[PDB]
Amino acid sequence: SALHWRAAGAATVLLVIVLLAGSYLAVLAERGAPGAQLITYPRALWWSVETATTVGYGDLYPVTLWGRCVAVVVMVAGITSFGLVTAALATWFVGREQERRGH
Amino acid sequence: SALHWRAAGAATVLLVIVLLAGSYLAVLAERGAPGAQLITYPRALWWSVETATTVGYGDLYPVTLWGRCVAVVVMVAGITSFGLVTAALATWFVGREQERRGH
Amino acid sequence: DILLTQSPAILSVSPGERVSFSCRASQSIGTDIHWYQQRTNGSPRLLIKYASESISGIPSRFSGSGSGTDFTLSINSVESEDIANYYCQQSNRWPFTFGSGTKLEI
Amino acid sequence: DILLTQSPAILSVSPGERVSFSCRASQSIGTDIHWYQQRTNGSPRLLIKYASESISGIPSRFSGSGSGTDFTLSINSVESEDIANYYCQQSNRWPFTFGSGTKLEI
Amino acid sequence: QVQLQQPGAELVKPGASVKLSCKASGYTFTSDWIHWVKQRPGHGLEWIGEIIPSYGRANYNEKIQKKATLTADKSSSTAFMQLSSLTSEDSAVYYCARERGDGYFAVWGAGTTVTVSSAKTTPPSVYPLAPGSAAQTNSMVTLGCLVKGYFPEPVTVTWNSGSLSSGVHTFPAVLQSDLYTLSSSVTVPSSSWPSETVTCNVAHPASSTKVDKKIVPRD
Ligand SMILES: CCCCCCCCCO
Ligand SMILES: CCCCCCCCCO
Repeated sequence: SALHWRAAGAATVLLVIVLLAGSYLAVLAERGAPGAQLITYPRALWWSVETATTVGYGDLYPVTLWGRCVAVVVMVAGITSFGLVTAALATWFVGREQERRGH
Repeated sequence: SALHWRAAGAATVLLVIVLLAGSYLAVLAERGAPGAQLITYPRALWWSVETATTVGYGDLYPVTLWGRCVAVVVMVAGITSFGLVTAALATWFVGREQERRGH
Repeated sequence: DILLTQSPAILSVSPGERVSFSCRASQSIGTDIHWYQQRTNGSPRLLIKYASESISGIPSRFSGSGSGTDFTLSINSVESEDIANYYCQQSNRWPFTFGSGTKLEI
Repeated sequence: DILLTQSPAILSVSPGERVSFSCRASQSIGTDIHWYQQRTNGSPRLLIKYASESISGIPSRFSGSGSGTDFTLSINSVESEDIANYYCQQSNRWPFTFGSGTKLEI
Repeated sequence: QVQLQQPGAELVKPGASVKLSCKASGYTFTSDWIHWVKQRPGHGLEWIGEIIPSYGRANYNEKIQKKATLTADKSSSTAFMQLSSLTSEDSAVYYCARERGDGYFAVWGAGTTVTVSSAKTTPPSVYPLAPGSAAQTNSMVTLGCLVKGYFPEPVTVTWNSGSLSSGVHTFPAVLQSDLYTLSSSVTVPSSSWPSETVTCNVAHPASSTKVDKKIVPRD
């Protein structure tokens, strides 16, 4: 319907795509680095989610330049996506309040 | 009163419910996994709060597939709830400023 | 799995003297250690929880201390009724595990 | 790189008895250990994954346990077909590494 | 009141299986876990597994051969442990314990002594032990009761239905010819006997028997 709802939907789909690609790319970037732990896909996908939500427990993280670059993309995609949802909620509340005031 | 205040209230109640259920379910999911630490309820509830706020110290975290799925729900519930409150505050400020401008 | 080492296996003390039981964990477990007393032909009985927390109904001469990997259960002025086997148990990581136990002789 | 120590190198058991193989990691690796069986002139065969997960087609007398630094592969009631070399392997940190292996003799 | 109730004993033939029970009382929460612990004679405590009744999920010790299967009946507040295809290595006392989800075992059951043997159940013969006519007495007199020819373990011996506890020693049983025998002794002021009655109560759970034997001076 409205632009904000559409944008929020698209952002969520975009995020899921970034989570999957980031998981795949993180493993590709980290294998070959002695000591790295972000090296199998199941846990890499878990890592991508706790990174996108900015929780970052510290159980897993990248040690290489390219793994870190991948991490930044996931971080920004998560922060932006969740932020966009907040903006969509605000727009919805603002429209409803204008109606309620009879504006 | 207004929709945003109501929504914020509901979100807070929903979050508390998710925190409690998440604590219970995390323990259920993690016991049985050698090495897991998210295995007693008091600390699991603490874990749910630092997860919902996205602080994630790393003192506690899930190691199993289902514990991680539970974690994602708690993360999203926290981020969404706090975000909804921000949207409600924005709506309140926007309405007051329109009045102040005589609009 | 966390290994709990209780040594010595037997502790001999004179009546009225203070005695201390040792429990060492293979890795750091904060204060997630609990102590049980088991007399001959009896069921284990909880004495101290979370390394130093007293339990209702347990004589005041019983106390615990420690954190990390080394824990101690102490008895001030040991008496005849204290004769028993003592076990430590951890709840920091799954699965819960028990130490091999130490016997008190007077 | 993670060093996996398998000791003893040879384990002798009587037919039908339970036997346990040891694998110790130089640092804590959760449950990221896998076990393989290799008979004379044969290729390695996966037995247990992630320390204790059973594999389809592997006899039920095979089981694994452990987490952290110490792991065990056990065989309930060993039989002739179990005669082989057994290796552990870790996947916690890059690069993957193998233990030196333990031979089973009956 | 007793929080966890377990039967006293179970005799099992090698290769067979048995179902142990643990009935719970007192406060019951959704966060409660029931644990089972094994203790072989002379050995320490070994964790077997746990079950959460509110959900029915059970976990087991991976370091040992899996001989148990845990279940729970929410209506009768009873937890069960099925031990299958047992060997003499499975003979031991099995305890159930309750944990409130916070890591420690607040309460334990009395334990069920499981004996894996081909022998048959035999209740004990209880004989009195009164001093001879030539026995000189001091401030105290010692009496007792002989419990022999029973199987399997254990037997619980009390004096005067438990009211008499001080001055009592019950010796460890000895096995001979597939039968156990033990004695219990009690010491009371010489002035109180036989003025005040002294009786030994012997319970043998495996045969569901409990007999009394009054100790009277020899005629
Ligand atoms: C946007 C960042 C892309 C990073 C790709 C890393 C590929 C590493 C290959 O070795
Ligand atoms: C929404 C995620 C629900 C996860 C439930 C996990 C239950 C684990 C049981 O073993």
